[PDB]
Amino acid sequence: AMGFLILSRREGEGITLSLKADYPAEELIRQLREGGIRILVTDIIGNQARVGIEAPRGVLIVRDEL
Amino acid sequence: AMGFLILSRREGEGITLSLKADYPAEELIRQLREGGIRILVTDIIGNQARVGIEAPRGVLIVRDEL
Repeated sequence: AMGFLILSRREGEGITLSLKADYPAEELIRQLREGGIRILVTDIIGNQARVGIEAPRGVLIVRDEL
Repeated sequence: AMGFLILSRREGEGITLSLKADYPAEELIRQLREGGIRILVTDIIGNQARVGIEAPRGVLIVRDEL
């Protein structure tokens, strides 16, 4: 969609996607209907996988470490 | 959340997440607020990364090949 993030992940490491409290309801739905959420494996380097996530601004992307 | 899928992905290979037409609006929002979407790198084997996706039933998970 709009926002962009690439992060390295190893085995057992993960990401959680959620909705922002501040944005309204119906507009996130429509975004997610128009622009989907795109997940991409860009490179694999050794024990590290680099994962791209492209999602609308209303979506919060959070590494599981937190 | 509820649904579960693990798929192998190599460099440049990706996945698109969207909302199902058939499910209503407000209940998917709440799911995505209660159960988020969980993305996990389970194993890295060579040129292949295995990616787990855990999401509510209202979310459609689609390999980019299609």
